[PDB]
Amino acid sequence: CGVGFIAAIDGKPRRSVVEKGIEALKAVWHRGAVDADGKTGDGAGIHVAVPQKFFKDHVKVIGHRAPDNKLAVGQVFLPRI
Amino acid sequence: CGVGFIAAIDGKPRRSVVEKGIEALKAVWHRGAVDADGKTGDGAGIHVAVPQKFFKDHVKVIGHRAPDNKLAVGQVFLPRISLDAQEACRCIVETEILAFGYYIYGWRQVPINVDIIGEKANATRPEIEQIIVGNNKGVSDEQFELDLYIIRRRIEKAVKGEQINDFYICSLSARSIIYKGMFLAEQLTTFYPDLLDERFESDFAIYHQRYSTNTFPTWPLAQPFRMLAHNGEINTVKGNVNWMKAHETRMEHPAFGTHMQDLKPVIGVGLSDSGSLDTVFEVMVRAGRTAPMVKMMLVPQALTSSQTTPDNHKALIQYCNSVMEPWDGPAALAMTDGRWVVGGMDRNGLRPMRYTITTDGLIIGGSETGMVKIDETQVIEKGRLGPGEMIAVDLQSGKLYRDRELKDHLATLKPWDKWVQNTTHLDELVKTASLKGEPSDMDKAELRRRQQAFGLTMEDMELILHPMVEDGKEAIGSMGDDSPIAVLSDKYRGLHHFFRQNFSQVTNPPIDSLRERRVMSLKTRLGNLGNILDEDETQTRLLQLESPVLTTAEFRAMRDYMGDTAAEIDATFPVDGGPEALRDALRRIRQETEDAVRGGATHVILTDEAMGPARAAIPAILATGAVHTHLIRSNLRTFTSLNVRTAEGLDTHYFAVLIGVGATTVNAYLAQEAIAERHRRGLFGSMPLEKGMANYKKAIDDGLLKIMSKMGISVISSYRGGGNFEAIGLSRALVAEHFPAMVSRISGIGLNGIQKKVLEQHATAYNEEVVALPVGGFYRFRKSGDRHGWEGGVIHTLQQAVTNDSYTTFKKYSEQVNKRPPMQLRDLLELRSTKAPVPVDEVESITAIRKRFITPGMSMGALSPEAHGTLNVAMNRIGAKSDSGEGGEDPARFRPDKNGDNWNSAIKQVASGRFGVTAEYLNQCRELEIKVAQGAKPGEGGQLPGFKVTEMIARLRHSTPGVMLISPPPHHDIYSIEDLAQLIYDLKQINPDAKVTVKLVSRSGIGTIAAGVAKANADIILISGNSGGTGASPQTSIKFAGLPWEMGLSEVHQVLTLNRLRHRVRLRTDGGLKTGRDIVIAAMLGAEEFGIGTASLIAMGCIMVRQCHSNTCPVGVCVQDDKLRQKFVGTPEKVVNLFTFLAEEVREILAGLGFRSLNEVIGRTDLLHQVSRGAEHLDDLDLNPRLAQVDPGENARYCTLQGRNEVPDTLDARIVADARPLFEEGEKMQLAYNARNTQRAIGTRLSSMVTRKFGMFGLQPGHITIRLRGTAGQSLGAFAVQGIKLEVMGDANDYVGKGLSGGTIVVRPTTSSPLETNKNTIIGNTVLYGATAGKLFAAGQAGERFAVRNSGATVVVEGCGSNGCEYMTGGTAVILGRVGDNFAAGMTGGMAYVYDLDDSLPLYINDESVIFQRIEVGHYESQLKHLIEEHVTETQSRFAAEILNDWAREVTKFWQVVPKEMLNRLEVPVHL
Ligand SMILES: Cc1cc2nc3c(=O)[nH]c(=O)nc-3n(C[C@H](O)[C@H](O)[C@H](O)COP(=O)(O)O)c2cc1C
Ligand code: F3S
Repeated sequence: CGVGFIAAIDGKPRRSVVEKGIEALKAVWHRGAVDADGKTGDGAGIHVAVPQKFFKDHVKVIGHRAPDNKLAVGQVFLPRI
Repeated sequence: CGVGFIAAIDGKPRRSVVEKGIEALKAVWHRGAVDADGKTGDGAGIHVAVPQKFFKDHVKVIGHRAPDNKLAVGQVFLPRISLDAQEACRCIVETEILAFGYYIYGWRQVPINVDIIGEKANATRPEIEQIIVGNNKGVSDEQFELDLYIIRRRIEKAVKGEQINDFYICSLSARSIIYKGMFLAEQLTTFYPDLLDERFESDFAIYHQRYSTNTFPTWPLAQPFRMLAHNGEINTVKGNVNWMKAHETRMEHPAFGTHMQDLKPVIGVGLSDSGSLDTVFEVMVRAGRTAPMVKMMLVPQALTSSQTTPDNHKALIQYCNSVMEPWDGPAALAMTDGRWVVGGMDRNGLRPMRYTITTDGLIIGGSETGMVKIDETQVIEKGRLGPGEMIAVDLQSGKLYRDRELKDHLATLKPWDKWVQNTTHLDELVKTASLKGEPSDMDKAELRRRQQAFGLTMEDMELILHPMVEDGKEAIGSMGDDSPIAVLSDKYRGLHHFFRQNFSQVTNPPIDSLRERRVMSLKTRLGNLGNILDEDETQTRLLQLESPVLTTAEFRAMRDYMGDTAAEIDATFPVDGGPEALRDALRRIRQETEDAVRGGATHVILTDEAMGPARAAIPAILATGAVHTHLIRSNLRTFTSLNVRTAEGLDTHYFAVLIGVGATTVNAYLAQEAIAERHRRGLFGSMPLEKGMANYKKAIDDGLLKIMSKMGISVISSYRGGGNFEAIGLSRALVAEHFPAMVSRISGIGLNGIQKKVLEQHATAYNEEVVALPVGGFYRFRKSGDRHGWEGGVIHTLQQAVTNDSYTTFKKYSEQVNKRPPMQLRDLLELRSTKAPVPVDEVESITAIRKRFITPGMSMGALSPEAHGTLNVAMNRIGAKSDSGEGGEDPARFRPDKNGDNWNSAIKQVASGRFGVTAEYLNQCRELEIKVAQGAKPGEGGQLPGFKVTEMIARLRHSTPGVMLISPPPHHDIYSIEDLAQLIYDLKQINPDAKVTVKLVSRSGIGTIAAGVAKANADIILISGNSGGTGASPQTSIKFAGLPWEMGLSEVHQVLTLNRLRHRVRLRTDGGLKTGRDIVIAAMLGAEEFGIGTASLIAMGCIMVRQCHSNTCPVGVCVQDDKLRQKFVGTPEKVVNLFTFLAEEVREILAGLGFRSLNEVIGRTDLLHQVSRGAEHLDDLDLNPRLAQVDPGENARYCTLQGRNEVPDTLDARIVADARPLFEEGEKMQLAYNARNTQRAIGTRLSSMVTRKFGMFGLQPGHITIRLRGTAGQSLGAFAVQGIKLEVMGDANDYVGKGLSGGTIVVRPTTSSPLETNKNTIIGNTVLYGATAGKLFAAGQAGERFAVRNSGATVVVEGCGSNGCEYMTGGTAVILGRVGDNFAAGMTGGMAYVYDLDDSLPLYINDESVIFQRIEVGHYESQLKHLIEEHVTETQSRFAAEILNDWAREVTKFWQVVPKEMLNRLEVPVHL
């Protein structure tokens, strides 16, 4: 178990932010619940800023025209059965 | 699968009832689906009476005082994971029960045993408990039950309000209890040991087991429900739910009271068809009616216009049909009110139900007639249940009512005769309306400008409109649809092209509208809706129409009858409205209609006659959909009607969609105007305008009936407003906002695209000077019309590449065919991998890929014998498999020629007509095939013109030369999934080496059907598309039926991989495959084998003439005459080179991607992307639904098993182990055994052994004889050959003598039975289905559809049922008893003799294609005499012996039925 955050003071979006976030997540296993099957966790999550360039390049590859303002994305969990 | 009931006639409880119920459940395991686990089931249930002494002793043990009145017990399913939701549920139940004043005695945990349930069904097992509630207020029993029902409903609502999952109430009543679960049928008394008690005694019991189509068990979905038990499926649930939502807003009864407000949403969410039907049944029963009356009102009889029914029953049926919409579909029901116990059937009678009366006052009914053992010296009468029949038991009075007595007892409560007279008709009003007020026909210029505004070309009036008025039947096409889809088109396609129709796969049978037409009604009622819980005369005072479509005069007359109570609404929007004019117009009209219906108006007419050069017309479909949905959501549709005036209706598919959307009547005036304008120019000849209009209306009605019958709906009232279509190319939001219940897997255009299209067409039509209608290309290729898949240059270069044998021009062909703009859904996909390319020489060889291509089946009636033989030789040369299609095949081609070329076929088909199936035809193949529906005409049987059946095809199909042959749409063998499993078992028993293939048609929901068929031990699935070829079929079924094969392929693959079943079956596709790119894409979607079809026809000489139905094809591919067959130039080398180049190309593609085998690509959907057509079309097609990638887990993505799926062995195994001298020395054998209903297909493997050893006619009759004592199973003696003689003592279940091929079957009661042989049923339904030779002598009455599709068999029975001797072709049938309605329907050959003593044949026979007369020739007397003598000798009957005794006076009681086409072909004429 554990909570943490990383912030750039000036306001640079940069890769080292996500680098250090993932590195921090990779160093918490000692507090978590040690389990037998080795695969079932108890819940984990990360929260970051939306990479406009990624989704804009994706939409371009689809064939649309990338807008100028900020694009929005939503993540959904739908039924599976 | 199976439902049944047991009842004590006098009504005294006894343990034997529950004991026999358990015993009956213990003997149904053979119909269900076995599993490798051995513990996993799909649902079982029993329903009995409350053992008052048991719970009273329980209460005594606890320490309380035993009450006097009857106690109440409720059974509940609570959640099991959390321990807090249980407390909330208990608190809710206790605060709701104590709110009425009853006293709670306590809870009880039911003792169970979880050791026998499987692993998957144990993950969702709820916590089962019981609550004991007593009655202290001294209130009567009926008020007690009413209060319990109200309490249960309010509990359900309150628990729903808090969003608690896994909560159910199996039953809450002081009369009955229900034990149901997700275990095996035989393990019921082990899971619930309570039933093993000596104190559970009752006077009635119901038992049920089901057959699920998936592998996800939900405990609250097991049957029986509260006060119902259903077997089958209901076809009309999407329409009945909406009409329930409309009937809810006016129903109320003084019995409930204020609590009525707590009962409004009668049908909740998360129920099956039977669940909703049960809820409606219960809410209607609790209001005062009885079980027989509710059964009559929900699933009524077929109101036949015959004199075989008294008029009281007719008034009753009229009332019940007028008050409520029927719930059609295959349904065998066993329901039970608190007092009555009823068992009944549906309208058509598709499922079987047989009962038995014992001397102990015990009635036992079920699906099979041998489930409960009963000494034959203790029965009184055996019977059956026909269509619409019912049998009831009154427990309070202790009486038993059969059909007629119950009808006469029910027709005495209310005087319906004086009530039905309140109705009025329209024909009388049209007659009294004198011919005045004829309005002037519009101008020719006006007519042309109005027709151009909708895009009507001239071929739409020269090709598809001329036949309707000239003859009365639609046109006929002879090739598949190779035109682009509506959204991908660039011309003006009407909105009605986006909607594809529906049909019924193995889950439901289609209905034959040509022969079984007596059960189809097109009545319409205006002013019909009302309170469904009242009894008065105001419920039958209304206006009645005989058809939904109307002419101009009838519409005007109806308008004058309506008067000032009707309100007309414009349906036009300004051309100068702007970018959002259509949405504003829709809102305007949907508000005006709501404001008008509130102001007293009872009739809404949606007109658009104001269309001019300044106002564009709203597409009628959109308008009526919006209005109907807005009236439904506003609780107003129950008050008014909805009449539509359109200026587009020309075809039969328009009115179908308009009625399915919700319109009541539809008026098309532009069509009549164009008809009059074409008649006044002298084009129809000497026929008046009135006769042309009558023929046009008749054609429209027949087309509507045909479109309605592809699904199984027989009444228009339940089909209206159900949304029985699928939208392709329309946005999800639009169809979810405007249309009741339709699915659109891929989004499409919104309202802006539609507005652009309509404005463009309106401007083109009204802003320019039009001189004539364009030629237009939609059914034939034109340079100005639409584009086609098969153009001229493409066929030319393909024939060149195939003939000259050079790969370069084949590459040019592929380039030219994949350079065109997008036309199909597989054009928007883009192949993109991530690896490094590899050389082309190292991928798998061509033979290893050519061995994966198959040619589909093409009947010998459609194709010419030369082309079929050429294909069969060409496909057997490289190692691939061919297909013979329906219509049989030449037996002489069963051997290789001297040249080494084998004309045989590797895949034989089993169609619905069974035109050439025998015991030798099914032993000459490596893989069988079950054709459920064809890719071109889904939900219909193949056609063949009357001149295409030459003498060769006549002797090959065992048919009459020069008669049109139309196979029945259903199979009469596949009425449900367990029937399909039985048929697969039979096919796997008759051929011990072959595999069984099921062919399906792409549509929505095919995933569940494919998951269900995989459990039926099939191993090859074939998903066809909507663009497949055909021989002869209507144009509407070609253009407006089916879906692209991508949907079906992707959906079936995903569903199979989701249920851990993909590793058991193979997948195969066809339809529109031309190149190697399509093959790579299809293999990437999940297929493993591929079909080509029409391309091979082009490699042999086809030039896309589309005139195969006319027998005048120029090249000589699909012909039957000689002088054009001589022009044939086909060559097998052409097909070989085509397949070779096709494999070369896919090798090139695989090399370019980076893989080395097709096995590395199957299922890898992640290698596909969607590319847009640009930023100028603005079509929002989203293909992610077909790009979803489910992960298999451990198992592979394809079939990883060798050989077919094996099946258990029946009795025949022992026979093969005993009759060894028969095969080793060839001597006579006489065997005796005991038969049971758990042993299917007795005498089938032995038939295969005999056929392989000696042949079909190699042995003298009676060489090996077998004697069975006891009720035999299903499909007794199927596909028996000459030399085998089975003799049953007892009775047979069903499908007896199916596909007989020379054997001999004899069924008779046991020697010590006290039964009149000619008054009891002894065999089931579908006897001698598709037989070709043999004999059969029964000593009882047959079931329904007796002697269907007979070709050469001889049968003598002492009775028959409904629809008997249907579509017979040859043989002789003697019937010593009564027959049912519609006898001898569609008979085109043979002869029949009926022994009529009540002089009632002229009322039951179907005098359309046959003639019935008296015997007048001694030659035809000797035949009957010898047949009856042989019957007496074989079965030792006493009735037939009596008839043979008094022959002189009994010869004068026989009617002879002879077909009409066989009056001048017999050798001895029937006349003098
Ligand atoms: C001339 C012709 C006759 C056909 N006859 C039958 C038939 O008798 N039974 C059947 O199930 N399908 C029949 N079909 C349909 C094919 O089995 C297959 O579904 C179709 O040819 C696939 O279309 P495609 O060539 O465009 O891939 C026939 C097709 C054609 C063109
Ligand atoms: S389209 Fe048909 S009619 Fe002959 S030329 Fe081709 S097979």
